[PDB]
Amino acid sequence: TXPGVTXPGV
Amino acid sequence: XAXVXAXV
DNA sequence: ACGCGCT
DNA sequence: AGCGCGT
Ligand SMILES: *C(=O)c1cnc2ccccc2n1
Repeated sequence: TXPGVTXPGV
Repeated sequence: XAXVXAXV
């Protein structure tokens, strides 16, 4: 995720 | 991702 | 003293 | 496996 906590997605 | 001072 | 989080 | 950090 994020970044952070990429995306989702990308 | 770990949170020990900042937790990202 | 340290890794988490889905589309 | 490389992203996102500071008490
Ligand atoms: C969390 O799992 C994690 C891992 N590496 C990092 C590098 C820089 C900032 C934050 C981070 N968080």
